Amino acid sequence: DFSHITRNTVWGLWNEGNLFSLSVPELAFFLQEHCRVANVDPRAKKSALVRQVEEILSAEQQASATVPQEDNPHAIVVT
Amino acid sequence: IVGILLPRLREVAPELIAREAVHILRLLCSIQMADAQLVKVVTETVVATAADVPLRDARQCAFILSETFPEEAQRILGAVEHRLCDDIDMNADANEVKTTILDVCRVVSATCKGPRRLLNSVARRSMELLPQLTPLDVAFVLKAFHLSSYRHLRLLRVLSSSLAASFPTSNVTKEHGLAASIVVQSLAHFYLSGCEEVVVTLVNASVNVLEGLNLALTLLACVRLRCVSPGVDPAVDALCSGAPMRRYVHNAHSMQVTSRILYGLAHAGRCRSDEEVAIVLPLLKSVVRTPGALRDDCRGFLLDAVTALGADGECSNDALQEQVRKVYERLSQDGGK
Amino acid sequence: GYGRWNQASVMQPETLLDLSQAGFYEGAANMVPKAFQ
Amino acid sequence: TTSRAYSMLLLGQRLSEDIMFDVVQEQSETIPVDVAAQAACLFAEKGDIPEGVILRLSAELEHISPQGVTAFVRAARRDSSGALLPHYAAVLNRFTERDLCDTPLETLLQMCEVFALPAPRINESQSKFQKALIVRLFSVIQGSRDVPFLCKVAKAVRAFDANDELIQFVCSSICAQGALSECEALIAFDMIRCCDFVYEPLLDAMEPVFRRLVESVSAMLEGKSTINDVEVRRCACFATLQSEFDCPDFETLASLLVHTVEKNVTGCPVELIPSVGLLCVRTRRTSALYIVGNKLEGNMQQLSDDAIGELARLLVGTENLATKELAVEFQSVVVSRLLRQQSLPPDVVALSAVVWLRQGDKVGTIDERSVDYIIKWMYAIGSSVYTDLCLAVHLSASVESLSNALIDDLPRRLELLTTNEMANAIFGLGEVSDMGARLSHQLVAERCSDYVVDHSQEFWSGKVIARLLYGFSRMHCTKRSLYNVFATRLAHRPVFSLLDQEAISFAIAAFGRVKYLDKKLFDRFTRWILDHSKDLNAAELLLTIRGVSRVMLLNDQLYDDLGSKAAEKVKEFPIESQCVLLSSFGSLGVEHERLASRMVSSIAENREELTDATKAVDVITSLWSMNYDVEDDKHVAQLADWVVQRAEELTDESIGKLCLVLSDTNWRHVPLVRAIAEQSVRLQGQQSISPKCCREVLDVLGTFMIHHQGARENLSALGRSISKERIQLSEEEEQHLQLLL
Repeated sequence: DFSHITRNTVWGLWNEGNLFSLSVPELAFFLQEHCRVANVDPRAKKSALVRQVEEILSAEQQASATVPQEDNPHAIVVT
Repeated sequence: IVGILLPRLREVAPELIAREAVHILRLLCSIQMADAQLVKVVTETVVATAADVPLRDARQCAFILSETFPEEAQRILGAVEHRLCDDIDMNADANEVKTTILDVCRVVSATCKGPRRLLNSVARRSMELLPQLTPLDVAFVLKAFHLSSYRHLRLLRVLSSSLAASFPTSNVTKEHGLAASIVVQSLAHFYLSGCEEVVVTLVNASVNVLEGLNLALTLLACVRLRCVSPGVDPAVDALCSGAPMRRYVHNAHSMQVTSRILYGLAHAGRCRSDEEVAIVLPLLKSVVRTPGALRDDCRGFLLDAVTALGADGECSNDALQEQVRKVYERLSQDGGK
Repeated sequence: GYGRWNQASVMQPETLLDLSQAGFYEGAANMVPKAFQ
Repeated sequence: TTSRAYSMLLLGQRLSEDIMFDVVQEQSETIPVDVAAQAACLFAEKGDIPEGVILRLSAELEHISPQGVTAFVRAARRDSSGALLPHYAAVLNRFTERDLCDTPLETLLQMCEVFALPAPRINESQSKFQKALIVRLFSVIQGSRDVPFLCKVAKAVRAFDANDELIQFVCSSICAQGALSECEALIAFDMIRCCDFVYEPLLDAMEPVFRRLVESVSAMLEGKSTINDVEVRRCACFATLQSEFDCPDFETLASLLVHTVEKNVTGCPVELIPSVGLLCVRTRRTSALYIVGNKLEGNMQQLSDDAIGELARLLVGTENLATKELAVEFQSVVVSRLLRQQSLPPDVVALSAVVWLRQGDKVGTIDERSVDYIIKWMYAIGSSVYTDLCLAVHLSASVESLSNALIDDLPRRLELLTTNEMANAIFGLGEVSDMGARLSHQLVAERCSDYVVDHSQEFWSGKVIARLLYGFSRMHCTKRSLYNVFATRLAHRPVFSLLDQEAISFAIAAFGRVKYLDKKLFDRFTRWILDHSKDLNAAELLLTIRGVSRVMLLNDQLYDDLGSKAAEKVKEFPIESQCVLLSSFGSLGVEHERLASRMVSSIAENREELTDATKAVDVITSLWSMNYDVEDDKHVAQLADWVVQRAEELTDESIGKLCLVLSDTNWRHVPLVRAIAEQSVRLQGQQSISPKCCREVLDVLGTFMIHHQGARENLSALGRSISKERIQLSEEEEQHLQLLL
């Protein structure tokens, strides 16, 4: 579609659990430009595109946000 | 204010309850400002949510925009036809079913079209509701089957019999005058027999109160009934001798009525007696002196009348024949001469 | 009020409460971290 | 081998799992293109068409036989994925033509029927094909004089193709012929009813023949009664057709016929009565009572094959005229007819099965032959019959094969029925498939879920949405997409403000069964049910209290109102409903004195119907959690004494919970403590106890000062292993200790 849909917008929508409030062309553009997928059949409905976008976003997310609020031995650190 | 706010209407239109869209359309149509851009949106919403929507609201929405946009009203009625038929069949209270049949008959008559099953159900219900039927209710119910070309012979005969020439104090003024016109027009549209007595008593009771121009329409019906019902002939005589026509002879209220009267009078052969001559001659002279060219329906009616008069060899009055020739040249000048 | 209301289905143990919130993160004001001097 | 499969599919028969594997048979080239087309047709119903078939049909397409065109259009109309929509522009209805004036008329009829299939949930070529076919049909039928021929071509063009000018011409021609025999008159009535059309002179010409037939059948009664079967059959056919056409002019004849039959039911032929009863269903005639079935109790063995069809169609009508004896005799008759040749259409058999199933437990179990017949010829069954079967399969027990064969065609049946039928079928399958809850019922459900969330913009009814959600909830299909989308599609102003005491309780229960509370939507739901609360029927308070309590909503006014309403109506709730309604309040922690006081009396009085004592101890625990005094009136005492008397069905969890209740509440009542000790001993006797339960029973025994040496002895080693904290020592310290002691 156009340039208003960016990584920040999709990330916010994903974190608020409201990804389905988007049109099919928007999701297709996001997958074809941001996620850099090979090609998408211009026939898939909302569910397949949403699942693909969601899996790609979760797989490439590797910055842990949780902080362990517990004590644990066997951990070696040199700080 | 409405003109300024209207462009916002098309933006927030598909979020309105039907019970408020009714008042929206009433306000927009009472000032002739309503446009055909939000009407289609409201119609789409109503036809989409026809599964569960109060029938009163659907009837109101179908009736309100029937005058200007008929197709949307037709689609709205077709969306809830089956539910309306089931409601009009299974219901018990007389008042609500009476109001429903009257309103649906009015909608069908206004739109000049009607579904088959709904008309059948309305027919049987109107048969079951015979006692509470006011004369205007019967008039409108029979009018609905007119302007729609739907035949219910049992309904026609039964309602004509149940009319029974029962008038308020037997001196009805207008409660069965338009009803009389509807009756004769319907029985002429779907020709039948056995109604001679009802027809003649109704004509006798209505000619005294038929001062309206609808009498002319009745005349047409009467001549259109002369082919198969000879017994109507005296009533036409009464219709040719009523006080309203005596008053109309002096001044022609409507020239279209003058043309239709001339056609009916010619087809009835009423150009022989001296009274008939004294009636026709003012009309022909008025048509000759009528300013401007005749209207399309009007010029067609006078063309048919003059063709019939030329085919009518009974016209022996030389002054009348000369006047007919004058109308001939006047119509030719309207047509190019 | 149909469908054997007197036979409640066995409720699976793998059900944790979930909430749906819309517009929590979206907005021009809540767009980027800020700083002051 | 694909031709046999294609023909058997067109016959409406069911596939077998071996046939698909046989027709796969390495579907590569070196076969005619029509074979590829029919393989595509066969595979369209069973999932999406494979990509290899698509590419092979797009590549090898050079010339197409008329049967190939029929297969192509069938595959295009039946495919849900739209895989045939491309390459459908390549062959737009064969815009090159060469089909008309080149194929037999029967192929044109096949075209007409295949075009009647509903479209899946750029088109001007369709209009071009429609007008070309209209012209071709006009040309062929212009120069032929054969009444059944035109009648069947009118049946063909019955689909919405023209502006009814062709049917007008056909009616004008048949009226102009002027020779109207009874058979031709009946077939013309069939065409005019099928086309849903009205013509005046045709009715005028038709009336005298039917008047003569009705007069003869009236004379056929007592007096001048020379029995003739064909006359009665023709009269029955006319009555059947008029029963649904409802002609405004053919009404005096039917009224006279029914009036004649009603007052002189002495020896009229058996074939007549089913048709006159079907006609009596129309026009709201209650005189059909004490007529149908009154004479037709056990003599229905002589009915013809056609008679049984309208008999079934009548019985599946108003239930008031369906009795146990009538249903049993009907089932016997239909199974006898299946045993012989000339088998009835599957519609009649399926309707008889529905009639049997509606009765429920008053009858036994349907024959396996009827179930086998229904399983076969599955696709010949109409959508309404499918909905009836799905709605009725849950009202009787001992049905497992029919239900398993019932949820097998739903993925292929998605596009062939309206949304209301979808919701009704999904809810109807939500009671027996949950009893199944097998893995084979997952994938199907999964597929259905996807479809429902794709075309979710066509659902404009609250009741349909809520019933569909409840059906999906009673299937162990918990997701996030479906509920998220349908909690927003239901929040529209037009979609909302149309719910009334239903689709709110169903929706609330469906939401609370999967824990997907939506805040603002639930707020509006609570406000609505607070506004109109005094008029909620039973079996709906139970459906909303559980749903609103499983999502952890702590409201005071709403719970107060619901508790008061439930306390007012107590006799309607059965035993298990009482237990669940107590546990629902008990789970959160809210308290209501009136509800518990009024509701424990019924569970005390109907104590003997409990399955065992475990439910009793569960009720006692849930009552404790609600902050209700357990030392209250003798109803709790009766429950405790009943548990004591049958204290052999208790288990570890029940003993633990009861011990917790006694320890917390300080209940001195000893006989239940003695029973607990003895049952703990017996449970340990078969090594089916847990150390925590032993610890709890020892704890309560120690607190209440009861010796019970037998329980103290054998449970000591089990109870001490959980409470005694042991320091892990190395072997050197172990040997030092050995030296010490």
